[PDB]
Amino acid sequence: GPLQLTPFLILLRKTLEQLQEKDTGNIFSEPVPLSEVPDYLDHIKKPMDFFTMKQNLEAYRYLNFDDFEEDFNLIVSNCLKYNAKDTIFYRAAVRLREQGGAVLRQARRQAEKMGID
Amino acid sequence: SGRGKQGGKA
Repeated sequence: GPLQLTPFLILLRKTLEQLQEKDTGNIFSEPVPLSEVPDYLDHIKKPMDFFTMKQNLEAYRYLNFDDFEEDFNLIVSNCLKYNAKDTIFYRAAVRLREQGGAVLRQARRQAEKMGID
Repeated sequence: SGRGKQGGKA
């Protein structure tokens, strides 16, 4: 496929893989299937998942670090909104939020040190 | 929350 090489997209690639590594169950790897979860959009305005984040990255739809981060935060916040607290999914989203926070803090520092956050 | 995704029981 096409492949764009800029320092910012290089950083987003690394950061994204670092985030996905924290989702040990691959719970967030793909869109929630609306065909199996027909009430999902009743609750969720903008679904997000890591496959979609990767495609956004590669298309140059993230132009700054904030916008990338906002989509990671959606993954988490959507999951916490839709699923009940006692579910494995909710609990997975809490773990992801806390581990991903550290990843994003480090990466943002790098984006700022380069002229690119 | 909504109806729930299968396979979520802890």
